[PDB]
Amino acid sequence: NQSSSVEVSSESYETIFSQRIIRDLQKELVVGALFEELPMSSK
Amino acid sequence: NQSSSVEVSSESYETIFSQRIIRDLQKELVVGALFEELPMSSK
Repeated sequence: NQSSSVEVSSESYETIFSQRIIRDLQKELVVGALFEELPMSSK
Repeated sequence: NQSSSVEVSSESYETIFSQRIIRDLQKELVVGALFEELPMSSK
C-alpha cells in the first residue's frame, strides 16, 4: 500500500495469482460427423 | 504409391473391385394400371 509506516517489498506480495483457466464461447461442430462412413482398405 | 523403396505394378493391384451394383431413383408408374381390363376372345 506504500502508505503506512511499514510497507511491503513489491506488488508481487499484494497480488494473488490464480491457477484456473477460462475460455470464451467457441464455434460448434455441425458437419464433421453427420454422414455415414465407408471403411476402406486399399487406395 | 511409388514412395517407398518397393512398389507395385499398377493400380489394379491397389484397388478393390466390388460386385455390388446400385441404381439411382426411378420415375413412378401410375396410369398404366388403374383402368379396368376387358378380356377379348376374337378380333
